[PDB]
Amino acid sequence: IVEGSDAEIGMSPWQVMLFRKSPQELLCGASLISDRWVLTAAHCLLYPPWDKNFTENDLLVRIGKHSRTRYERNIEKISMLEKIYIHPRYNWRENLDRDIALMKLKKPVAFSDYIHPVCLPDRETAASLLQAGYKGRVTGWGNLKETGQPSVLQVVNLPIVERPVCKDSTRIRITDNMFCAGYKPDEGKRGDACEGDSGGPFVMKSPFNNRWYQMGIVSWGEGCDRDGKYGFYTHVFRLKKWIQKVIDQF
Amino acid sequence: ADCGLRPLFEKKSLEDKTERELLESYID
Amino acid sequence: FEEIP
Ligand SMILES: NC(N)c1ccc([C@H]2[C@H]3C(=O)N(Cc4ccc(F)cc4)[C@H](C(F)F)[C@H]3[C@@H]3CCCN32)cc1
Ligand SMILES: [Ca+2]
Ligand code: NA
Repeated sequence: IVEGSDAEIGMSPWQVMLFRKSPQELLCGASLISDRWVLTAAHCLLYPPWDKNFTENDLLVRIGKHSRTRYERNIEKISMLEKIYIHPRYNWRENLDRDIALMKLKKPVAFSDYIHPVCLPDRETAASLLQAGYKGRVTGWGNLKETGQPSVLQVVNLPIVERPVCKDSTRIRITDNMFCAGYKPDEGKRGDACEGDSGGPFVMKSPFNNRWYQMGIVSWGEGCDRDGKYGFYTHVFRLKKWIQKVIDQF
Repeated sequence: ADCGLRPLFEKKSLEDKTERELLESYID
Repeated sequence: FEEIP
């Protein structure tokens, strides 16, 4: 996270670290959506142009963390993967359309002060909250700059951007399954996700019921925190029918 | 049932340091 | 990263 701040303890208890087994390293962010299911970006798991194709046995999920590098004894929980499910129409060839994946954990994780699932939006949630200028929150242990690494989880709040502005910022084809967020050059505030943060959650606190909802997944960008560029996020509600289908089936 | 309600915040009626920024942006 | 048990 570039131009963010340290998270408070228990601020993002749904935050998940995807951790490569060998070499030991941060792969991506993710989120906890139930005792048994974690949500992330498909590109965290499958991106053939860079020869990325993880199997279940290649990574671990670390839940309840604050420190990036420490083993947070008696606090974090380490979980193994039972199965990975990538959206079947994820478009890794072109523009990362439908950049979403689910992971089922081998065993259910116990909730605690530090570990608690985020809500997924329904249609009404999305309509109310996905509006230009409304701010959401992005968290992660990724790089602090485009070109180092944080001691603890970072957070930044960022406004949703008007679709034409998003479309005009990039040569990449934007779809309805994406939204963008970030400050404009003229706004004076800064902030973005970066390498290490992808797959993590973009969340909003509903002012109607005071619950946190995962509205996006950190999907892609061009550089990090560049003027006139915006981060792109997978639109979770637009893909909820697929999420439900997977959870219902498996 | 309790999704999205943080044990160290909403469950105990404490607010984090920047959630008010989010609220203030929810203007419609 | 610190080693994990
Ligand atoms: N908000 C940002 N500034 C930002 C968000 C996410 C990323 C992601 C993805 C990202 O942007 N990728 C490059 C890419 C962008 C657009 C495309 F159409 C195709 C490919 C990678 C591809 F695998 F998806 C991903 C890698 C993995 C580590 C960081 N980075 C970079 C920057
Ligand atoms: Ca364009
Ligand atoms: Na920018």
